[PDB]
Amino acid sequence: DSSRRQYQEKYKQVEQYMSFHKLPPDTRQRIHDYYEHRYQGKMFDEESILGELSEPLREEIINFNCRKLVASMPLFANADPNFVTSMLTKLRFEVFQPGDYIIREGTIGKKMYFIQHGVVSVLTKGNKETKLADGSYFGEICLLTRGRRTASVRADTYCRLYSLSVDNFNEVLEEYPMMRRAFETVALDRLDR
Amino acid sequence: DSSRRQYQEKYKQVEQYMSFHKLPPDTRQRIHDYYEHRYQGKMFDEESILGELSEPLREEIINFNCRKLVASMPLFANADPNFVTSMLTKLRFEVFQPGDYIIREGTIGKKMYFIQHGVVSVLTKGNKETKLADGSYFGEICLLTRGRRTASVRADTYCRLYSLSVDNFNEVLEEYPMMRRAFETVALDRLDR
Amino acid sequence: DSSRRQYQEKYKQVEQYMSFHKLPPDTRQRIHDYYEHRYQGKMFDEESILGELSEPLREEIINFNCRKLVASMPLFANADPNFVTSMLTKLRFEVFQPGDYIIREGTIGKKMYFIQHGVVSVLTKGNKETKLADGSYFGEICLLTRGRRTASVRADTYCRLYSLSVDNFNEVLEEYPMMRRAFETVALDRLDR
Amino acid sequence: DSSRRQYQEKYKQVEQYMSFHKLPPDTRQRIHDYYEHRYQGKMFDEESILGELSEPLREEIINFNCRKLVASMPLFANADPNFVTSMLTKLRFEVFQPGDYIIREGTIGKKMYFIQHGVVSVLTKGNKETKLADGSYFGEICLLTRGRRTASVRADTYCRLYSLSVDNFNEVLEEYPMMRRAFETVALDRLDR
Ligand SMILES: Nc1nc2c(ncn2[C@@H]2O[C@@H]3COP(=O)(O)O[C@H]3[C@H]2O)c(=O)[nH]1
Ligand SMILES: Nc1nc2c(ncn2[C@@H]2O[C@@H]3COP(=O)(O)O[C@H]3[C@H]2O)c(=O)[nH]1
Ligand SMILES: Nc1nc2c(ncn2[C@@H]2O[C@@H]3COP(=O)(O)O[C@H]3[C@H]2O)c(=O)[nH]1
Ligand SMILES: Nc1nc2c(ncn2[C@@H]2O[C@@H]3COP(=O)(O)O[C@H]3[C@H]2O)c(=O)[nH]1
Ligand SMILES: Nc1nc2c(ncn2[C@@H]2O[C@@H]3COP(=O)(O)O[C@H]3[C@H]2O)c(=O)[nH]1
Ligand SMILES: Nc1nc2c(ncn2[C@@H]2O[C@@H]3COP(=O)(O)O[C@H]3[C@H]2O)c(=O)[nH]1
Ligand SMILES: Nc1nc2c(ncn2[C@@H]2O[C@@H]3COP(=O)(O)O[C@H]3[C@H]2O)c(=O)[nH]1
Ligand SMILES: Nc1nc2c(ncn2[C@@H]2O[C@@H]3COP(=O)(O)O[C@H]3[C@H]2O)c(=O)[nH]1
Repeated sequence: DSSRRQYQEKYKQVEQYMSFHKLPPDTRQRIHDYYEHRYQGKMFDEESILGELSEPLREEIINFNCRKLVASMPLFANADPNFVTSMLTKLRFEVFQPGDYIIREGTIGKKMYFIQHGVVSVLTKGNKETKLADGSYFGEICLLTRGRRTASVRADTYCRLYSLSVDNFNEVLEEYPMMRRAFETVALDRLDR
Repeated sequence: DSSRRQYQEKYKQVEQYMSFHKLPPDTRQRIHDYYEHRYQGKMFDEESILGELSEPLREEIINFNCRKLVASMPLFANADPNFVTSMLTKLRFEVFQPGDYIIREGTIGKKMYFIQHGVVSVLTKGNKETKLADGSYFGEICLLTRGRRTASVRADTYCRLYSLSVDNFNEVLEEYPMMRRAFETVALDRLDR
Repeated sequence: DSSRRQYQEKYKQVEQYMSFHKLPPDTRQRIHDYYEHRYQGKMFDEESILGELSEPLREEIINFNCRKLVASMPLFANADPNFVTSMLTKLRFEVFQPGDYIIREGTIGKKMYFIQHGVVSVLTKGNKETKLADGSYFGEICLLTRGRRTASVRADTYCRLYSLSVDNFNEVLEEYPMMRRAFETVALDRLDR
Repeated sequence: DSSRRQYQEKYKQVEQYMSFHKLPPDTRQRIHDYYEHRYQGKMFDEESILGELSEPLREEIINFNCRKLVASMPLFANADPNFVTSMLTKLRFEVFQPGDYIIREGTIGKKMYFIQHGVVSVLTKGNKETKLADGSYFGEICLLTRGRRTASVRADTYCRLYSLSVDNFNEVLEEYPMMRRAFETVALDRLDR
């Protein structure tokens, strides 16, 4: 753990930031708890390690680290393993906090999200909200037809998510375009209900 | 206060540069004062801190940091908080010196500006000068017309500004179509006199 | 050698990485081995240095550095000195392990490959496997017709390769268009066989 | 100045690179010498200093820094001074050596060059050499006709050049369409002689 050092070195930097801007005690509570959930004691340049290795090693390594997330992922557990690997290599780990608006209706959407751990409300205007939890995913609609978000999605609890940007989503469905209808169908169901 | 030391250390290399170049006394006094006024003893990797946090937190922090600018701005007076946040996250801090031309008539423009603090004169070939100060904005005409600057704008005092690029303007206005009218109105009234 | 130390220090970071993710013994051995072949005890910023020099110097160097690769290389010998220089400057060094799939049939190809040192099996579906080594190249067919990979290519031994992106490939034949044919020629004997 | 430090540190790193790849004594001499001419014992990060100041300061600094260059150029003689500034802020300093081909005929050009100090020979397949020096420029033809290099341009002496990319070139001219014609004039003159 020299990555224990970094966490502290970098959190010291954030306390001087909060100081300098005199953020209210609540806000500092949030920043601090987030930072704890997100880095969980440690900071490292994961991407620059993987950057140093071959593509196959990256793929092996990523598959190991994510075999749990995958088995617990309806859409991956079931799919061609190569599609899975390619999706996995493009996933960015993200944390959100109770009450956070992950997607705001009307926005232009740049990411879509996968639920590793957490619960989330999907709020459309005029109707009862619905929920999504571990295993599900949202935000694919705007990725399919560039466009304004169709619903707001608010974290109901701490959420550990993996995002996928619009470019990477496109890159992947270019690689595995047989997999686009699978997202289209889901978009479609969601849009009529 | 490593921020304090970073500021003495960075101004040292600026002291280096000025020397290796024989910068006239006048110039080097403008640079030093600029430096003092813009960094004010403190030099830190703020964007690097902000980048370690979630979007929701960047929003909460920015909204707090800027609550006084927002308060001083007729444009945000009665508006959707999300529109406001959206605007804030795309503004960039700038500082100009007495005498500086922030905008020249007849030029291609891709930036507008929101005055946080200071006083600016608006010059038009053939007319009386007017002035603008805390809370106002300028350079929206060009962003609307996509043509050229219809007037020059010169700082009368040290100005603390927040610029906003045309791409950013249009994106925000895409998400918040109703706010396009606010800018047209102010532009037109400005042009009707 | 100061950049012996680099290798030695960065690898310790690779060590913390494998520990943190509890990677299988076989995976760790594989990484240890890859990192050993790829860097040979020595890590330093190449890009950063060639970056500091003029283009003509960069070219004087790459030509010298790679004369033995060029010698080994049939397509180069009878080609323009300038074509050879322009290709070298776009080549990226990449290492594969025994067993690694370099190219997988059916994938979208964005790269082709020249073999400094390696042996590689070429496996077309339901018919006789073939090999390629030092001097040879593969992955050309795809960059030629912007379609899918017509064979898989697996690495028999450690493979020291120089890759070349589609954009880059395109760039160069658009400059020396005489030279496209050479690839087309080697592509077509391969397709009909 | 730790920029005398940087220089040594960065130059020590070139040496290790040179030893490592075992470059013939002549190649080493040219590297060594380029480096001395290009950096002249000092290494700092210009771009990041100017990067910490306002646009009007950059413009004042540059206009000073380049008054001889400007003085030296017929082009800039009776030019709208805001156009000179616009050109100036987009020039990148470059060094070349006796014998360097700055431009090879037939290549696809993406830059043009303004001679600060140096003599260059201009070679046309068939015709006789001519020479350009302090205060002249070359490379514009390709920029005006997004096409091939109509001539080679080799350096007779050490040259201190300022290059302008086609993007910046097309931007300055978008801003100043009048000026595209000063360039066409010379281009045509040079083509028809
Ligand atoms: N703790 C931590 N995780 C990171 C960092 N950068 C990327 N990650 C990844 O985010 C993942 C979150 O879940 P894990 O604890 O499995 O492993 C983590 C890493 O693979 C970092 O700086 N700290
Ligand atoms: N419109 C809509 N979106 C839903 C529903 N249930 C889940 N979602 C997700 O909420 C997301 C909000 O942003 P997108 O429009 O990008 O994609 C939407 C869907 O992925 C639903 O019933 N209607
Ligand atoms: N003083 C200072 N401010 C910075 C720096 N980098 C970014 N900033 C931001 O610029 C802002 C200027 O206005 P504030 O004083 O409100 O807060 C400042 C910071 O939010 C820096 O290096 N020094
Ligand atoms: N033309 C004009 N512009 C004004 C006036 N008062 C303020 N401005 C601002 O000055 C700006 C000059 O740049 P723009 O034409 O982009 O946008 C203009 C307006 O935002 C005015 O009375 N006339
Ligand atoms: N050791 C090392 N070599 C590199 C790197 N990037 C590019 N290279 C080059 O790739 C070359 C492969 O063969 P060599 O080991 O002879 O020399 C190597 C370097 O010139 C790097 O990060 N480390
Ligand atoms: N189709 C085919 N490709 C071959 C053969 N031998 C080598 N290759 C190479 O294998 C590569 C696989 O990827 P590509 O189809 O792009 O390009 C192919 C060729 O360069 C062969 O017998 N048939
Ligand atoms: N010494 C040095 N000069 C640089 C560097 N980057 C840009 N330059 C500029 O290159 C210019 C060459 O001519 P001058 O010596 O007048 O001024 C020099 C600097 O402004 C660098 O890294 N080191
Ligand atoms: N064709 C031509 N080019 C010249 C002559 N004198 C100078 N040049 C420069 O040489 C340059 C080579 O690159 P370009 O063709 O882009 O632009 C050309 C001119 O700017 C000349 O007499 N004929």
